[PDB]
Amino acid sequence: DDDKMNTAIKVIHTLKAAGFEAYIVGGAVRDLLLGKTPHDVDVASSALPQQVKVLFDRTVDTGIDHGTVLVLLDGEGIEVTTFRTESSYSDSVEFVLSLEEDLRRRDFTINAMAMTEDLKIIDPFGGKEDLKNKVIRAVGDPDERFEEDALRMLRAIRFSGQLDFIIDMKTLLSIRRHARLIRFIAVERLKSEIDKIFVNPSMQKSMAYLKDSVLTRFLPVGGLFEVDWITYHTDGNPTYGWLYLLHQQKRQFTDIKDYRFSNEEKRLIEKSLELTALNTWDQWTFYKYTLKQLEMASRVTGKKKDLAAIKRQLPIQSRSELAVDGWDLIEWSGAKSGPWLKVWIEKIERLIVYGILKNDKELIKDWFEDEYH
Repeated sequence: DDDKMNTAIKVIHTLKAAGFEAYIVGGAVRDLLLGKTPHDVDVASSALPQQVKVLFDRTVDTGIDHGTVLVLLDGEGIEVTTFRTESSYSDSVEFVLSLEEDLRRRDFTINAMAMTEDLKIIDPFGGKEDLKNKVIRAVGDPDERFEEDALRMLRAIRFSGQLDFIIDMKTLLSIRRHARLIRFIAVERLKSEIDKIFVNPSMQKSMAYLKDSVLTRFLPVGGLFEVDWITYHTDGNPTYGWLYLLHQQKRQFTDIKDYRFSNEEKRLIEKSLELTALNTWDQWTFYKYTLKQLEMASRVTGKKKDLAAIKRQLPIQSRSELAVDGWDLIEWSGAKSGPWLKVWIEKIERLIVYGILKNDKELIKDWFEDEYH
């Protein structure tokens, strides 16, 4: 935020005092020229990774093989990457000696700018003009950029909504010709880009481009993204886009399971879908489902109830508060432990959640001894 750019300027100054070239590069330059505050600030340098580690007290060496060292300084983290090009196999990183060799194989012209310590902008590919005209355009030959990393095709879509830009005609036609190549991309990278689209502004533009680019033809279950997105308003959670997608089509979670959801995200989607299929919600509904599930289900169905208050006013919040357990029932019934205990604990739990039976051991005992015997 208010400290990342300053810290990167310090990093650059330190790299240059050791005789290396260093520049701000990529998204930070784009954001600076748009008048936004960069979320990430990357530095490109002639220094190799181990030479960066010599110059800074605290570094994180995860991306070393790819040329990247994270520098920890003044409470920020600045990625320092040696000049490099990378290529993706259908199943490779090459360090280079000049900045321009690095820049000419980046994805889009607005991401292929560098800025010096003295605020001079190095813009070999017209990023400044494309930024002013709000155009996402591939650097150089779009066919080549997309053959290098087919995920860039979907990233163009994501950028169009993130920035409210159009996609350059030649670039878009190239995506259409190469959309088949999306099949080689790990579904985790695909899901990460789609999650961004779902929470970004102008997502209806992004979704139209997704279909227009032919990507929906070849994405995993890609045709499912061609719903009417007019009613969609993000709540800041990408999961709500996937739920909105399924709800519009009356489809179930299994239809999108190729994207490898976490067990938590899968549960939120399924339990929310179950809620949208329930005709009436009562105290049991608010007791058994989480508030996040009730809220997401209400959002896709357009309701605007005060869900938190209904849940808050139930007699109890969870099984933890129940005043009896299966061992009480074993005592009172004189029967051996078995699956029957779950049936009868739930009977008692329902009577308590509906406020019929008091949550009190002796009163539950009185009720149980009457109903069981």
